[PDB]
Amino acid sequence: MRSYRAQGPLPGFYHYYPGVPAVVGVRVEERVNFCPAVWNTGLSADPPLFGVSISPKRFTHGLLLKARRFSASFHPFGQKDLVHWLGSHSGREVDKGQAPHFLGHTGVPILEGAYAAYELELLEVHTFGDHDLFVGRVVAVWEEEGLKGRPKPGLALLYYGKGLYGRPAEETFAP
Amino acid sequence: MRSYRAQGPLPGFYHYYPGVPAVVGVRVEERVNFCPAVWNTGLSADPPLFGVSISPKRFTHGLLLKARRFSASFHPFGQKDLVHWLGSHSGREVDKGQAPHFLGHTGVPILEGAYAAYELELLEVHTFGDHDLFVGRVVAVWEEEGLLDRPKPGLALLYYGKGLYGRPAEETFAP
Ligand SMILES: Cc1cc2nc3c(=O)[nH]c(=O)nc-3n(C[C@H](O)[C@H](O)[C@H](O)COP(=O)(O)O)c2cc1C
Ligand SMILES: Cc1cc2nc3c(=O)[nH]c(=O)nc-3n(C[C@H](O)[C@H](O)[C@H](O)COP(=O)(O)O)c2cc1C
Ligand SMILES: O=Cc1ccc(O)cc1
Ligand SMILES: O=Cc1ccc(O)cc1
Repeated sequence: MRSYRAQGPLPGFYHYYPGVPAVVGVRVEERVNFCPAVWNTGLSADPPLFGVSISPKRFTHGLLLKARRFSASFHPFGQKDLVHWLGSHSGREVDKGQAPHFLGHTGVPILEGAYAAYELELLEVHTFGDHDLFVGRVVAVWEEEGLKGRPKPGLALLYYGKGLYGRPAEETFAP
Repeated sequence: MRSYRAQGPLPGFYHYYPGVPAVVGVRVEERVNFCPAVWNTGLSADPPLFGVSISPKRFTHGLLLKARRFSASFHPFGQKDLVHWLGSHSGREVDKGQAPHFLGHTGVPILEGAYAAYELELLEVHTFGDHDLFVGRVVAVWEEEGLLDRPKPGLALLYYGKGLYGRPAEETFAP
């Protein structure tokens, strides 16, 4: 097995991909923005907490800090092009609010088409190097019925990094 | 789309699955332990930071706090049974150190068969509800050149939650 010591940022930091990119929707007054975050993870079951790692360079970062509420939405492979688009333009230059969406119970914007989504209340923000982790408490749940709560076979959009997307294979295995 | 408000822990917390389970390797003196963690994510590129979220209930948790160093290793679909096994028994009841493995540059144990692994130095630990986030700085990188392009198409092990695994589909897309 090849190895090297770290001397700075890695030539590629993709060894732990693919991952589901969570689409993070945030609204400040009338302005709605979305951006994908593949750096995301469950953080607690009881109580239910979920985190997104967001660069202070994103227009979304400042919006999270103002609103202190957001959505995290999980989309099917069929929306790879829209997801990539949201991840390739900034709300500083284009109105991503025109992407079809709806407002949740807490007034957070949820991108239409997802198989599931959380409404979150921001609890803490932690700086770790060049991104801040936004830790949200799940206060509502959206679920597209028909897709134990686990998303259906081959449905989930996967991101591999550097503009490359996939989906899970249809076959599953339960040891 | 169905929705409900959260009233406690969710009926299932799998909406954001599947993900890659990181195998978390830890060594304290002579004792070596391994624990899968599907709550994992990148947290910074420069410097390179990687996080794993670990219940205080895992044997591994105490070992991390003593060692303050650890491996995170990423395994091909072929090692699904062994990954699951490491995830369904405790170092309190079996010597998981008998799993074939090697010691890296910093002394952390790395589970053999990985297509990639990181040696990490523990930087910070944060409590979020019922798990602690271990934030490590990547100080060395292992790569199985033959198994990577990232894992090569369909290689990656995916966990969907509650004993159900998969792998990515071979076909990818880059718009
Ligand atoms: C699939 C995908 C995953 C992404 N994940 C993240 C992430 O976890 N963190 C982040 O800061 N940016 C991430 N990005 C970059 C943002 O999505 C991108 O910079 C976006 O255009 C920012 O929009 P904004 O400036 O309107 O907030 C990702 C992009 C893509 C395509
Ligand atoms: C696929 C998979 C992913 C897992 N992810 C996590 C995780 O992110 N956090 C956690 O605390 N436990 C997780 N677990 C549970 C531990 O892997 C499991 O409790 C293991 O028995 C702990 O071993 P230990 O007591 O020796 O540390 C996971 C288990 C499996 C099978
Ligand atoms: O996976 C892609 C990615 C892009 C920007 C980030 O800030 C983090 C991850
Ligand atoms: O997805 C499985 C899982 C198990 C235990 C955890 O603590 C977190 C996730």
